Amino acid sequence: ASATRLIQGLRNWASGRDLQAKLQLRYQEISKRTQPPPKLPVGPSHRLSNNYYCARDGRREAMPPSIVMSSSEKKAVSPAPPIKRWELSQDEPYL
Amino acid sequence: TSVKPIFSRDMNEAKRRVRELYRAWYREVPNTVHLFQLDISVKQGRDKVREMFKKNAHVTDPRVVDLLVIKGKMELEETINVWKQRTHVMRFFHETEAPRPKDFLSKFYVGHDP
Amino acid sequence: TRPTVRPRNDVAHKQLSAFGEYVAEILPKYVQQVQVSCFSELEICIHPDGVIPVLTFLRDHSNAQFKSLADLTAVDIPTRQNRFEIVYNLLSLRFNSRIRVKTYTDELTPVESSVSVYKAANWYEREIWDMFGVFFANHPDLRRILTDYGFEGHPFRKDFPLSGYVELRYDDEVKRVVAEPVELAQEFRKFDLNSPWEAFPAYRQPPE
Amino acid sequence: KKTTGLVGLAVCETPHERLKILYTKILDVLGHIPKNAAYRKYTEQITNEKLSIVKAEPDVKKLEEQLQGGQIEEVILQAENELSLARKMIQWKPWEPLVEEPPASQWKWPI
Amino acid sequence: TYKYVNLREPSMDMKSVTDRAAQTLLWTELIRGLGMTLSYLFREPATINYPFEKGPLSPRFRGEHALRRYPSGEERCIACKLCEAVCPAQAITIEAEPRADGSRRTTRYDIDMTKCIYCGFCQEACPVDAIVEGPNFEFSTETHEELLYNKEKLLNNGDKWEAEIAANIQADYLYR
Amino acid sequence: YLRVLFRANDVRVGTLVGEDKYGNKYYEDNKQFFGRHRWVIYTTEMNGKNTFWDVDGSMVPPEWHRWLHCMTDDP
Amino acid sequence: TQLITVDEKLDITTLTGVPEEHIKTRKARIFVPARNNMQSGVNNTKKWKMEFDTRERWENPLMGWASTADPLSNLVLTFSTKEDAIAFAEKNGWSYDVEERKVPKPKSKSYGANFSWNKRTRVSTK
Amino acid sequence: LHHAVIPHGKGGRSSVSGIVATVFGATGFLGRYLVNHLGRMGSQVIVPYRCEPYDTMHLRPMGDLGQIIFMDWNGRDKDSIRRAVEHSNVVINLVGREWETKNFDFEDVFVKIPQAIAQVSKEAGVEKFIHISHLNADIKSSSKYLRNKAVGEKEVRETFPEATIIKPADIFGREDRFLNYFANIRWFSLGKKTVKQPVYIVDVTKGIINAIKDPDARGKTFAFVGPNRYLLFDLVQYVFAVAHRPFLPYWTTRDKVERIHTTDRTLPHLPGLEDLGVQATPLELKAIEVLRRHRTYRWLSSEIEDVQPAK
Amino acid sequence: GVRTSPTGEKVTHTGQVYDDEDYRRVRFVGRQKEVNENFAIDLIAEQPVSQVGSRVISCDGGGGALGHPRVYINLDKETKTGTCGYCGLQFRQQH
Amino acid sequence: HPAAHGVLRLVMELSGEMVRKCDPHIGLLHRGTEKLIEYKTYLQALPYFDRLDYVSMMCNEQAYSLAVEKLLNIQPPPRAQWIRVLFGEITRLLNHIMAVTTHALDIGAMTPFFWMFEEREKMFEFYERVSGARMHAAYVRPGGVHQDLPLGLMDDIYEFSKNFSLRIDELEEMLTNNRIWRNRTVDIGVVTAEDALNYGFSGVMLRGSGIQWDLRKTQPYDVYDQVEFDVPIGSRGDCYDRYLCRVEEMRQSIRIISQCLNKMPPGEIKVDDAKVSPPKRAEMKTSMESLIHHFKLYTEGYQVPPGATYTAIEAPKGEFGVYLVSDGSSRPYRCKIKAPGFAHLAGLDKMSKGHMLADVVAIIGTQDIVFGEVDR
Ligand SMILES: NC(=O)C1=CN([C@@H]2O[C@H](COP(=O)(O)OP(=O)(O)OC[C@H]3O[C@@H](n4cnc5c(N)ncnc54)[C@H](OP(=O)(O)O)[C@@H]3O)[C@@H](O)[C@H]2O)C=CC1
Ligand code: SF4
Ligand code: SF4
Ligand SMILES: [Zn+2]
Repeated sequence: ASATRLIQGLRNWASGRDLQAKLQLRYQEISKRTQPPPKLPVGPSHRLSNNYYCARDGRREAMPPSIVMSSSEKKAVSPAPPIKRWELSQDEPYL
Repeated sequence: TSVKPIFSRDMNEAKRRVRELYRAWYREVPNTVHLFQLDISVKQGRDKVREMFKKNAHVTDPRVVDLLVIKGKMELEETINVWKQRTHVMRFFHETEAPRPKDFLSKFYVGHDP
Repeated sequence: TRPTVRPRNDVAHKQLSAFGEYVAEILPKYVQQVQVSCFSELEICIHPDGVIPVLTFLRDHSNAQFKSLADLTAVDIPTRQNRFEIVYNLLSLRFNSRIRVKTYTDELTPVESSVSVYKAANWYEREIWDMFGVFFANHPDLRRILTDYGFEGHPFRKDFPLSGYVELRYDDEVKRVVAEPVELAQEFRKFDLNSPWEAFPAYRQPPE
Repeated sequence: KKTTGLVGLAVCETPHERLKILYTKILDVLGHIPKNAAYRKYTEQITNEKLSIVKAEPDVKKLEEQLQGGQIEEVILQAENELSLARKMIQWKPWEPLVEEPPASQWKWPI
Repeated sequence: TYKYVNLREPSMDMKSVTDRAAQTLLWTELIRGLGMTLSYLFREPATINYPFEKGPLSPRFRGEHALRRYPSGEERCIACKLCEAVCPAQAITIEAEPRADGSRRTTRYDIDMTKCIYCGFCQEACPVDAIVEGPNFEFSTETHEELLYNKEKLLNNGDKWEAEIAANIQADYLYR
Repeated sequence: YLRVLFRANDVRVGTLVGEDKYGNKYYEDNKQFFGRHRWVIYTTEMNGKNTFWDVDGSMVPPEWHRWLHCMTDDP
Repeated sequence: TQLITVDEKLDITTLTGVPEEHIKTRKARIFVPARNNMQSGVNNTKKWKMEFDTRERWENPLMGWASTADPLSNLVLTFSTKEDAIAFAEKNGWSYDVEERKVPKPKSKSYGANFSWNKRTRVSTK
Repeated sequence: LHHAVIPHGKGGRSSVSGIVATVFGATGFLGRYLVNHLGRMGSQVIVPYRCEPYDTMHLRPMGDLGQIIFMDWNGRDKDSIRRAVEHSNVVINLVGREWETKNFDFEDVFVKIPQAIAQVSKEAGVEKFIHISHLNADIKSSSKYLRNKAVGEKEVRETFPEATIIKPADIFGREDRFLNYFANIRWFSLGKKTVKQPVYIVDVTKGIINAIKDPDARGKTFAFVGPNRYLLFDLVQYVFAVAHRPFLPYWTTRDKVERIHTTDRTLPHLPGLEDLGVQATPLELKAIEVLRRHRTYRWLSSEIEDVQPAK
Repeated sequence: GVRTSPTGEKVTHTGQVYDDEDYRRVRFVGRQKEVNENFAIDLIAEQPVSQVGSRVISCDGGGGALGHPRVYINLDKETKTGTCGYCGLQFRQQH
Repeated sequence: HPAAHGVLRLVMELSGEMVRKCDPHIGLLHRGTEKLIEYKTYLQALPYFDRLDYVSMMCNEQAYSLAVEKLLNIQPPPRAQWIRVLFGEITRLLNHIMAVTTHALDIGAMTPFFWMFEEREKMFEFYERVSGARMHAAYVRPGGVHQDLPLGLMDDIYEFSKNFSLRIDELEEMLTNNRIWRNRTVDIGVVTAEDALNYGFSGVMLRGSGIQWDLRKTQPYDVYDQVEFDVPIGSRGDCYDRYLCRVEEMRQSIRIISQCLNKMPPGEIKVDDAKVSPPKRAEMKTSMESLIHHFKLYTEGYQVPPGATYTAIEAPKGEFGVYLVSDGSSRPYRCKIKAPGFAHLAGLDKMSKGHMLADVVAIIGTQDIVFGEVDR
């Protein structure tokens, strides 16, 4: 912006990237500071009459660790389903 | 309470190991005091070595004697290497006093303390 | 319920339940506790004589691959007859799974140095040697990592205080750095932050 | 083929027959194991079931498909590792009773 | 979903192999690299000019550790020690006495600018917004003694500007 | 011109936004980028330091200090 | 593997490397902290605290701060039993004193005992 | 006494000692090691400097957080010295330049300085004023230097009579003056028979800090002599033998050569090192300390290659 | 309004002023003992004590969360002008 | 030394410019974070996880807050989740571009340093306008994002997205078929897959050699089910190809930012529970319960159920592990950090078996070791 056009031609002749259009010298793109202030919404809370904390008590639903052994068999289980093999890309994979 | 051992089955191999480590620390001191370019006579160094061995005189458990031997052999690894510095080997010496007394009287004038 | 509360899973819960009972069935010599939390990560609690058998079984056997390793920090706990907890954290590659192997130990009895079965275990084992002092028999290399050389005392124990005993400064009397006993310029005011009135009712141990 | 997907790994020209003789040696070394350990039961069950997956598949890519744990040579290396633990598990007799007690009040957390 | 790299091969056509040879000889795309660098050469640079053209900031920035007061009023702090109770390196030393009326106050309110770490937790914890982060960041002290602020240093620091801090909080009170 | 010549680098007078007690001047350009919007010109002998040379930060009054760090758009 | 085992207690007081002044002179106290009196509720019971003694804390001449020549006064150790407290004190080496866990004495009370005919317990105001 | 002068706790790194020191000089050698032992001792050290602030930055990290403090002074005013000793427990007079400038002779330094500071110190109500000086101060000739220090001792015993005048003999240390003068002989040596008895600097300042913390120190002048008492030619043999530089024996005033060829005599009229109760260390190991500069990689590392007798 | 100290120096708003045997006087060499002229006692007294003819009033100090939280104070006694704990100022009632 | 990226003692016991042994003596940056977090509470010891890593300033915070919330059974509302995803990708972008930059400094290559640090100055401007921090935004409390993003910020993110896509195409223009940089680094740091497993490497290494593993695509620790991307895989290994994997993770991070700006719902900031996060200001001034929860929450810290838990995120290094052990308390009993930088430091011997010292420099610089995190 506001540079002589022959040196801009030497810029885009030095590298074919169209250096003028996206040049990373941002002039006035950032909006005006001290904006209109926001009225912050509040989500699923202080809706009256059913905000019993016993319902959404994630602190009092921690459970102690359940135990198995201490100090005709369709079995030999794995810890998980065997994980499905992935799939190639779409937008220009190789190949 | 049969604890699994470290190296030995009684204290005799522990005595053998600690005297072998003392042999090694005897022959390794003048190499260091020639190598780190210190300012200390050799006999002063050897005598503080045997003082640091005599500091732990009351130790009787075999695992613990083995673990002291492992500590001393690790530091002799660090002094056959030059991985340590001049500061650490002078820090084994106690030369910047610290002249802190042992009498009751001087600990009374400089007090709030037994 | 639906908002603000993390919805627990059941598929991985039942699967790790069955898998823990599977391991408990197939190695009865070295199983003491199998346990599952509410968020379903497996814990297997182990006497320290079958550490190498359990690890050689868990890296292999093809019912559970478990290639990848994470640290074993023996979290420093008094009041127990055997103090420390070696905590393996195994992370598989074919299964997307997380198991933990808590074997126990104490201050002098060595454990069998898992470096020979996991090459990753070497610097973690040297770290736990330098910071706690659990000596590792049948091990190639035990140096001290992440401390000073001339320092000792194994500072992560509960017995070692928050600030150290030694303190380094410079002096021109011997033109070098020397060590001194510690002198703090401010007390570090500890805060009593332990509320009464039974913060969680489910976790009451049976009283004496 | 060409371009196996891993670095320090390259398939041989005969996957099938190497895989079969691997699993028959697994059945052998497992046959030396005593009967009462259910370890033998689980290993023999899953190994013969995986062999039976292999038996009816003269297609390389289809055997990669139906058998879980792809692609091909990871199964081979994993079976080699299973032979290594079987050779270790001649020793260590992991169906014996427990070694001696914990301190009986240990694994309670909240201390 | 995955997109792996260097699935490529040297194509065996003659124009392909002679272009790879010409790139082997003249270092042609090396000259392309030179051209890219010259394209950033004739680009206008983006610096500031420090004593004259300062760099930008944000309305929520964390500065000074100053103190406010009421409209023609008392010191806004009431010695409730929440700032020390959230202070992570304990750089808030508070010793309190009530004054000669019955109203409650302080004696000693020291912030260790060394030991501070500029969380903002003492901004978020102060119940009346009495301690506020300033805007400016220019301390730059030739001694170690003169980065330990006492109470009157803090209040003379907070009386060096308030309209500043009033503007930043007034433009920022709804957010936090 | 000698003053602005040996000041640092600029000749870009032509906006002339404001001035303040202590006498100092504040300019704001539109044409440059994000980083050369606004600048200051320090007057001399504001506390008699021969402050033509060796200028400090925080010679600015605080209201223009908020203005010059680009927190608002207006003086 | 079937070693010495015999009545020889543990001696880590040369392993752990704490200096001898802090080994010998420090007299620890093992006790149960009672309820914080101005509060109520005894959830802060059930934990055997080991504390050390207290030593000098002087006026920092530059700030009036609390500066001490103590490394150890910030310690507190939470135990569960009394036996293991005694065991840890003997194992690590330093001196120690013991105090009991003085329970409340359970009394019998009644609102129907507040109200009576010929017993003098009578609040006369409820 | 005012509070917060009372001692507190284990000494070292902000333990408030019972002393607030005011040290004249301290930019050079002896005052620097004295400030070093006071900062280890943990006092509050007022020090004036009349010089560039780089040497006062040099002695900055010696004391603890804010325990030292600096000011400016001269040999020409009275307000600065009075402001120095406004609030001073103890005050020591170290001053003296080895060579005359074009403004300050060896006359009027030891006349204008100690009279002025002694007078304003006695009028300021200090305790335990300690003035240093040299041994073998004679009223007679052959040393402008030593006769001016003799007149200095006369003035400081004249006014404020319960002071403490301390003389050592010549001192050798980690940055010694005279052995570092024996450095310069290497590029060129003079040998005569004269006895000499050096003393190492850190036990000198140990005796100084014991005598500055302990009363009975006032009035009685003290003399600090090491245990050596040997000959000049043996010292020259010893230093060129420790340095391993080959030699053939035959910033400098002639007052320097008059000092090192005067004499060194004894005085049993006054106590010394161990009568005050401080250890004295011999020459040889500190010589191995201080001769590391001159060797240059030929016989750079050696300890016990040479012993030289006393007398 | 600062007072007069005996040492030719300034007092502070809290009476911690020096003595004639002090070392911090000689750490005040050539540099300002800083002090604020603004005193908290000497501004509150120069406020008009407001009069609100109700019984129990609110206090915020002005502005929404730009001041201290709500406090409801009593205005029954006439022997004492009713004082907010946060606002630092007094009140009365009329009738 | 500057090629010793950060501070790193390296005892190399070589044969002359063609080695014999390398010894990574680390520990010089040892600080005591684990001891300090024993003696504090959760909300207070959060900036130790700000300051543990010192490039990925937000993802490790995400890891710690996810450890606490996976312990505590709380799901934050989804606007906080999408903002957490957004800053995860932005900070991952910053970390990968510094990895490319400091490897360029080690290898020579003085200019992409300056270019991409102008871009990273724009990044720090974003952190300035978000949290009032230049480099260490706490900003991620257990309870989610605190003090949400202000008005007129998504404009800046959008403009940065477009310009940065152009700038990273220009970095591929600059390097990447540069003959001298390519043939400088081809066949160094070969890592077989067996060794890549058993040496405990994680993340960028395991992508960069062989195995097809991804923490994001295989374990949703966030709202990553709805976003669509693809992770690059290295297949030679050949450290050049690992570099290419880092470049394509950067451009895929731009894609995830594009989807995230498409799918931002205007829900909320914090959770619906004043016994976990402190309430806002109007409630803090009026409501009694808000004041009580505020005051007791900033004194004691909230009580926490007991548990020995672990989680891990996809750090720009890799499998970043955090292992909490929590007493029934408001204090963590022992936290622990598994650093992928430490794991990658472990295999330095096998990376430098048969090479020369410039290869040692390129191998230390080619994996994003930082040693503020490698130390624990
Ligand atoms: N054996 C003995 O008893 C001997 C003792 N000494 C004493 O040892 C101490 C250390 O020796 P040395 O290093 O040479 O001495 P000093 O470093 O103490 O030199 C005197 C100090 O006072 C300052 N000073 C000197 N002349 C003037 C003046 N005209 N006006 C103002 N300030 C002045 C100097 O300032 P600056 O350097 O900053 O310019 C210097 O810091 C001295 O006190 C000296 O008297 C010395 C020789 C023999
Ligand atoms: S939080 Fe605010 S009101 Fe409370 S003591 Fe601190 S500064 Fe004072
Ligand atoms: S910002 Fe500074 S003073 Fe405030 S709480 Fe944090 S460390 Fe403490
Ligand atoms: Zn009010």
